[PDB]
Amino acid sequence: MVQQLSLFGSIGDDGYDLLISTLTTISGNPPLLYNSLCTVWKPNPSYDVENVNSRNQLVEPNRIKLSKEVPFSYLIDETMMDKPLNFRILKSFTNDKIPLNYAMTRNILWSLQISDIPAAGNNRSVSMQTIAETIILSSAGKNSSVSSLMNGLGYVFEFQYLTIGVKFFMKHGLILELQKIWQIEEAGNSQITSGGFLLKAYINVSRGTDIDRINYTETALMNLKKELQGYIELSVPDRQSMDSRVAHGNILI
Amino acid sequence: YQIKKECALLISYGVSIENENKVIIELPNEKFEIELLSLDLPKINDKRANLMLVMLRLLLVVIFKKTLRSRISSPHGLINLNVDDDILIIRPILGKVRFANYKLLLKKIIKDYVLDIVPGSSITETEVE
Amino acid sequence: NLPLNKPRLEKLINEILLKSNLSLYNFLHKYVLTLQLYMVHREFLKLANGGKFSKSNLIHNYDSKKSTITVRYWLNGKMDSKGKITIGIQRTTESLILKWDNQSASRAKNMPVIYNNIVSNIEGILDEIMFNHARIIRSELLARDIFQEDEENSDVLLFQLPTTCVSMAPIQLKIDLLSGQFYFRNPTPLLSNYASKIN
Amino acid sequence: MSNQALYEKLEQTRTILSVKLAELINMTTIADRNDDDEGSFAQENSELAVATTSVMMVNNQTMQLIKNVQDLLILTRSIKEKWLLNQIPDEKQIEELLDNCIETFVAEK
Amino acid sequence: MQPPYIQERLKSLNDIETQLCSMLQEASQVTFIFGELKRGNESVKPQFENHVKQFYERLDKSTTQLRKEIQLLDENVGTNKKALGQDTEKMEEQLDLLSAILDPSKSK
Amino acid sequence: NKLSSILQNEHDYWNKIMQSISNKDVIFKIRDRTSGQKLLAIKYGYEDS
Repeated sequence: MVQQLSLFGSIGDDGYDLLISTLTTISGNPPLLYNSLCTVWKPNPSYDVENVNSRNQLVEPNRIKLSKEVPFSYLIDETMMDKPLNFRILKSFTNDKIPLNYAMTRNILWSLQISDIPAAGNNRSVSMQTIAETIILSSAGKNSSVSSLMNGLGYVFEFQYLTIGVKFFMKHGLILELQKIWQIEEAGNSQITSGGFLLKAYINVSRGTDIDRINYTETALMNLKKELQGYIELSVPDRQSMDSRVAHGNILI
Repeated sequence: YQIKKECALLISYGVSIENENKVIIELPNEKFEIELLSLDLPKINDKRANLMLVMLRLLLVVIFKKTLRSRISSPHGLINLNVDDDILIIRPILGKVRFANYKLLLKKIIKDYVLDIVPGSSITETEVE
Repeated sequence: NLPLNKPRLEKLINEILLKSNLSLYNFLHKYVLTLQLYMVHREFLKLANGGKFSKSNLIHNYDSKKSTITVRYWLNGKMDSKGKITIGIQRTTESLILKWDNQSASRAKNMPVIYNNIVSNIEGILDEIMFNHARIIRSELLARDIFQEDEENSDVLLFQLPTTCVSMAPIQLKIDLLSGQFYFRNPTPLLSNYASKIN
Repeated sequence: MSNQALYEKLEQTRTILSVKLAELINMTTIADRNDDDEGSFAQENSELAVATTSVMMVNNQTMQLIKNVQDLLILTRSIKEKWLLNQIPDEKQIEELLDNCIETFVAEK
Repeated sequence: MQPPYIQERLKSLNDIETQLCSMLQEASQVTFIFGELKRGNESVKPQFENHVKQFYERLDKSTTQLRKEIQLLDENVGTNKKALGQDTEKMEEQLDLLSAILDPSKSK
Repeated sequence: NKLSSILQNEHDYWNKIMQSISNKDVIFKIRDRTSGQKLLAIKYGYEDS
């Protein structure tokens, strides 16, 4: 469980290369390639959860995220082994098509994660969100599989998507991510972040009670934002967009 | 500076510091002196000293590369070098020399107590990775 | 060559003499002693950054109101003693003196406890105090007759230990001149463990 | 920023042109003009203050020309400085090398 | 050495201030000639037109070229890093020295 | 005349500076502690390595 303090933004791919150089001028570090695959699961509507205390609202149903890393050998087509595995490959990832299709992901079926809507009030300068996390290491039995496990808990699959981007590690534990997101269905693959990169700068705090640390984290994030003034505008997203409860449906992408 | 901080923990094995610019290493048959000096006949072991300097520089470069790799790997990890673990400069050279000395001593002991006593013994030397 | 404030000194001395009933000499002596103490503290600060005693061997605390310096050494020493030194103005001679506050040094014979010329040879005085404390501890150990005397080395103690059933051999234990922990020449893991226990 | 420098050089150039025309007309008609017609407007009423106004013109044109040229030169150097500063931009062989080095040291030690 | 683009940029700038110096010099000669023209000798009258024309054409195109340079500044935007490899190159050279030490036939 | 003589003098020093300086290197302007003016400085340490 962490308090994640975050700021968001977006950029057009035209400046992409330039942006990268500037980051290396500041951090002093080179970018590192990465990828991931997230699957979202929701409580089964076939089961009537009368246990939701309607007269008191002790709790509301929520959605579970399962993440995993996928090797690049599934994301590189027959035209791309010649180039080395570095960040420049992202320049060729502008098409809505991608080597990883629905059948391979179905064949695949980790990190389990749950979150809450950010803290209310208009006196917050950065998006503060609470995250509860655990890890699944292995399994066994006659039906050892992620799908069977989540159906045993009482959850069913809803959708999935694939993230590819680069990471920058700066001082004080600040992490800056440049991402491209591909939604995947049997109908096909569609790039929601079409013609651009999604930028997200964030820090993690282990204990929410410590307030000196939280103040330091906010100071670092606002200093970073004030450093990038004039190039990219980093902003607090909409509090109602980062809500992932089942009752109301929307997805920040 | 790294040599000073590393050798400050090797007093128990016969390594001492003379001043702010000199360190001394003693061996049952040899002596090594490392000095930082201001500018103000080819002997047998001159190449030996040049090689020692070269490998010391190489080990410092290796330390720098390890530091950079650890820094890039993860942001949270505070980069505070541990003298017992990270600083490895005189340890490999001293270990090689003393291991050679002990290998010679055990060779002599085995020859005296086994080879000279029991004829026909066959000895094979190997290194295991 | 010090940049003295000549005019301010002129007015100060003139005012003192006008209000004088002696006092000027006392003020001058006090200022000289304070300046000497301050520059001694500055020398300590310069040395501590790169000195042999940097790693917690020596700690110095300076008080301007009492104009005295307390020096604590060998923090990891529990042999019924605590290494303490006091630098301060002597009442009888009105001079800055260094006293090694130790009862063992108090009853020790033919061994000076108070030293002068601290500015010139502070390092030499510290080395002499270190060696004297080590010698006092070694002499106490010899008086207890646990370690035999080493003729070749006066700072090495011989402990008799049987390596085998018939062998009866001495082991050389030495005293660190910086922090003062006993150590063996080639300690085995058990020997190292018991040396740490001794420490 | 750069647009401000553009504008500043603009008044720099127009001021050069205007002061040039002013000193030209002043020195050309420095010979005072007497015309009986009322249309002409040239007055020299107090004799020596005429020379004072003349040296006025001289000092003004000198100071303004020198200042403008020096400002332009400093501007060019600043541009060049901005140009310079602001524009942000086998293993196996080593294995046998170290093996030979270590065996040579072991033999020589 | 610097990349060539900066080299011709600095060459153009140097040409700019040399042209400014030439403009100042020509201002000096035109001020000189106007004095004797006011004195009353008409022989150097034809030279006056040439001097004025060259002075004005030197004043104009210099500012034009400087304007072009400042314009180049407009589109040139968007178009310790060495440390990231610095240790590496140091590493390389050190081993090279070892090679020179390792081979006694090359130490001559 | 004075302006031309002085000005060509600083072009002489200017050309000396331009053709004397080589280049990758971390170069910036710093304010001297004693002088207070802007001077060119180069970072050559291993701090970032």
